[PDB]
Amino acid sequence: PTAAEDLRHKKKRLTAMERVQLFCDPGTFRERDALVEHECHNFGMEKRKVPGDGFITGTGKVFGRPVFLFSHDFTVFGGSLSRTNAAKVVRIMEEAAKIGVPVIGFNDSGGARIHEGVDSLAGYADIFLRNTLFSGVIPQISVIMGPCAGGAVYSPAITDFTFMVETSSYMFVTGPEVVSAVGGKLVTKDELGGPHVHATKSGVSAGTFPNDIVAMAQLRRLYSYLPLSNRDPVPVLPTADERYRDVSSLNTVVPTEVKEAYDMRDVIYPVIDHDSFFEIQPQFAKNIICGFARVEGRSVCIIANQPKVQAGVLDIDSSVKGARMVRFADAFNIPIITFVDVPGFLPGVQQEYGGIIRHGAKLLYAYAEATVPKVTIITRKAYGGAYDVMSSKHLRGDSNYAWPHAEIAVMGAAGACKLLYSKETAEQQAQRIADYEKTFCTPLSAARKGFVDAVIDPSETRMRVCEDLERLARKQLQNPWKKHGNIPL
Amino acid sequence: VLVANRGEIACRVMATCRRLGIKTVAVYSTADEQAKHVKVADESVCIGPPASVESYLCIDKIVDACKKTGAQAVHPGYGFLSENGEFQSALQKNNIVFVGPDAHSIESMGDKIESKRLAQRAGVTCIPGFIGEVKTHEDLLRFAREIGYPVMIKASGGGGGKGMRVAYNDTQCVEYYDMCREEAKAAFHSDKMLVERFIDHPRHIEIQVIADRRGNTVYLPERECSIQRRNQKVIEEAPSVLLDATTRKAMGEEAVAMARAVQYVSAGTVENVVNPQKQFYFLEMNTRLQVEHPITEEITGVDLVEQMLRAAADLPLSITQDDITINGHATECRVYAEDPMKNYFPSIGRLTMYQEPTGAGVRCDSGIIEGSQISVYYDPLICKLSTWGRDRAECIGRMEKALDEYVIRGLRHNICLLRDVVTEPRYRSGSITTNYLQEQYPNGFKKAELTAEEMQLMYEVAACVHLKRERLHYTQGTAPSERQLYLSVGAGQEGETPVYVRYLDDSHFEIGASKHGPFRKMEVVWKASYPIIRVKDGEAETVLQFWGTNEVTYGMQMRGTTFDVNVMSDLQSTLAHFVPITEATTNTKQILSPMPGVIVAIKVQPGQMVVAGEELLTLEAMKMRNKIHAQADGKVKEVKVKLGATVEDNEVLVELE
Ligand SMILES: O=CCCCC[C@@H]1SC[C@@H]2NC(=O)N[C@@H]21
Repeated sequence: PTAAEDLRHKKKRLTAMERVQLFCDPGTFRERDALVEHECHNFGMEKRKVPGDGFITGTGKVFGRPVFLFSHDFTVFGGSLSRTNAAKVVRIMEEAAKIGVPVIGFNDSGGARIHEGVDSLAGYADIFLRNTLFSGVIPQISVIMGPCAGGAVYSPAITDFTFMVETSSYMFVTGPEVVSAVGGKLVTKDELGGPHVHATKSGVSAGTFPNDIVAMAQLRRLYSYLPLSNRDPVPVLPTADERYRDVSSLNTVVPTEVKEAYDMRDVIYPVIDHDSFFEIQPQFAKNIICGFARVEGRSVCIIANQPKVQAGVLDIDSSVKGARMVRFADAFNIPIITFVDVPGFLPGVQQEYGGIIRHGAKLLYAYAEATVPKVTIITRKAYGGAYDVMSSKHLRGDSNYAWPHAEIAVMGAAGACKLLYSKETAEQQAQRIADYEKTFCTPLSAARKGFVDAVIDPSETRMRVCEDLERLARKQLQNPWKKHGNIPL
Repeated sequence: VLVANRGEIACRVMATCRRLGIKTVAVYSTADEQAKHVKVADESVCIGPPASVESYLCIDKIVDACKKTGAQAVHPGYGFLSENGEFQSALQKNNIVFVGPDAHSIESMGDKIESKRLAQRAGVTCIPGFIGEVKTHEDLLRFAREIGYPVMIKASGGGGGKGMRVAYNDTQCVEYYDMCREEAKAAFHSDKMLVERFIDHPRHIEIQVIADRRGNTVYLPERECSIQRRNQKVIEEAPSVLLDATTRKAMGEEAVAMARAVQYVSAGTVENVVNPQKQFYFLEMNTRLQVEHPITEEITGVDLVEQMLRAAADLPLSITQDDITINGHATECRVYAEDPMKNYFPSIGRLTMYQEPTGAGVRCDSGIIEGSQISVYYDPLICKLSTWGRDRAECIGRMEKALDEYVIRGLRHNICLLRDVVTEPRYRSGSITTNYLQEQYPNGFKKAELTAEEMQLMYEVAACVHLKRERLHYTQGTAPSERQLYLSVGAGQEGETPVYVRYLDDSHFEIGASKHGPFRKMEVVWKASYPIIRVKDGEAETVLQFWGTNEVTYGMQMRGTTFDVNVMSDLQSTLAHFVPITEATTNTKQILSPMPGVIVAIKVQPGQMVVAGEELLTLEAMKMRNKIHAQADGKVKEVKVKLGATVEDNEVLVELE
């Protein structure tokens, strides 16, 4: 019996129920509500009632841990929401708020249902309010499998992570018809809101998958990292890997020349456990890396610069990416580990015309507000305000480390030499820049002041990180009483 | 003593001293501050920039540096400027030991010419043939019949293989002489031809020699260097199959006789060419310390390093030809960073992501430790894998097994070629030739495929690994123990093979066709997220490797080759048919610079060939030199952006057409 799904598969596409079956465990899905009708009675809609009413909501179970989910249905009315569709979603989110369980939704709606009038707006508003209230209480993940237009786009935005499917998905606020009507330009749906556009240009989508099957397979892996609720502790899984594994290849990663580049992944991979990195937003703002990883069987958060791309310089997009990652990680009590290599901020008129001052402050706010244990490692250099922003010791950092060839200075040697000698005799470059770099572009001064705990061999990083992360397991820090902060938007 | 090399041999020397209780010193270049031989040494001194000239080749630095160690002797090594006069002269200026042969023998034998003179000095069965011009076809036929050889027609003034044709009969002799005279008159202005005993099919047998400054000269057992690519050898073996004492004893005696002839001290080695009729040809003799001796040392125990350093002090050896014997045979291979399947593309500048050497009853000499890199201006050799044995089958099987346990990550290599060559039944037949490689690899290189049972075993191991890694993620006792998987390699699911699994213990399963099917109870032992995977069904034993996965596709290595097996359940299998398979853009067009900057260095030339992975140029921006390369293409048609063109802004630096 394979009835009524032949029409769907013929278009090389899967069904909502099949997606739900693929996500959860083999036999642990219990559909909650299945016999519900729209009761519209307008515009010749009194007929063609549907039992499911276009939504599939259940409970399910992943890796032995509970979950909640819902999936849109494209065959029935195009997946449009109504006064009645939104009730099921509201009930699921409320139940997942009472119990410490997350929510995952597979969006496929074609837009609002016009035949209901303003009831669709009512349902949208209720879903928006539930998302707003419960953000930071239970993790929310959203996946977009098909078209997603109109005002329905906003609820995925408030969710913590949004993923996209490559061939047959798109998302935008207004359709290309209106764009043609007002501006006069003919742009296709994919050219407007395709997965690539949101992966590279707008920065909304947190990832892209080639197929639905791969999407489910990796969504399970992502779910294996998250904590169940706000009050539950960070999960710890058994692992045969051990902190005594030898990592001596880190002694040679940093080149002896100051103008040559290297890949920061060569430093990230040895420290964490084998094959346990899940990069977030891999194709957007490549000069910074963010993602999840495990250290001795417990999930941690990774944020590191990359001198491979644009000399590892902070920017607007990198600031937004890092700020969102830090805020989410702190909201759910996940340790943060950072690797620092920054020469400063990206210079340019477009930057000031785009508001670098606002955006660069977001990362600093996220780092200063955080109360989870932090570990910082300075590999090569840290200059100016970039050193302050990237989790400096003064921002209530727990432990800070440096490598023997690091440099921590106010600015580059040339600018310091220029400002320290206004009209000093010519040729001052040769006998002053070298001396200043020798005397003050070294971690000795910063260690004398007390800004780094110790200068360590690069081969001891795994040992030190495991020791510190084990000791810091029970830190309790609290901020002054506030209704909420006022972050620079 | 101080060494002069920076490869595996240097480590070997600083290792022989262990027993000899000899403190050692090792110099290095700037790039090699993290080489193993630096830390293995007792003392280290820098020799300037790592370019070859200043590095080690800078005699002045080296000889000058030889004034602080106190060492009364200094090894000459085997590479770089080893056994050199300009160097021997300098070391005898400061009156220090050379730990090597004497000058007169070295210049008398390593010289390109007059080697034939020493050869014919006592004849020593040197190249045979009519020594003179053949002015008539009658003379050519008569001298061909004299020895009935394949003629070996070669020009008197020609060299390098030009003007040579192989004649098997008299008519072939006449026709090939007619072609040879026409070729040589145009190419080398000489019509003078010579006829010599051509070899049916060569084996390039090599005979080892050792000696001493006092006496007790000994002949070491011979070796093999038949396999050769681009005049570089790959696989070696000391006791070749075509070994008769009638020849071999005379080979050793004649090698020793030639030794005292030029009063050679530190013998290099003797070269020969051998036909199925058991001949020998002493010429192309070597005067350098060949490092293929590990094989001989495995069949003898004759520590060449110890004996030569002992002879460097004017003492006789500790061994005589009377006790030298054979305890089996050994196989040795060389591991290159040369990517064979990709047109022998060189892969350099890649530190070892992570590597582990095979150490099961085998020997490995290498200078590349974990976290080490290979520059372009050096030898791309990785390791020198040699395994002891007594029987061909025994020694080979060992190599087979030892090849699969060599984990190399971070750069390519030629291990697949070595594996395929060893596994070939032609190689295990017993005899080979010097044209063996290109004879068995006509068009490029193509690795041999898998039989049905091997692919089935790979499927079974993949299913076991999938289940073992799956059980890790589950919490407490809420974990499964049995599934039914559908494995199919390839993007089109070629050969869907249903598989079961039961996981009766930690490292035991009950693999079968499906439910209610007979079970076999194999065994797999693998640490999560690690490379090596040991699996043993009954007696058979296999070792596979685990590269990575994306939870639907598994990257597993079988017989030194990468595959991507798909492990999916019933639902995933039945649904993967209804999935779009888009084709990525195949654009052969101009390449643009991603970001603004300055071009300071260029690598490729305008309108010539380009291959994948080749660096093209280097922009420098905000104090940082990048290096955009050629992802993949055959050639280009474009106009180069000149040096110092601070324009960029996503311009067309190179245009591919
Ligand atoms: O010396 C002149 C240019 C130096 C720029 C150095 C890098 S570029 C972006 C960042 N901003 C700075 O002031 N320094 C760094």
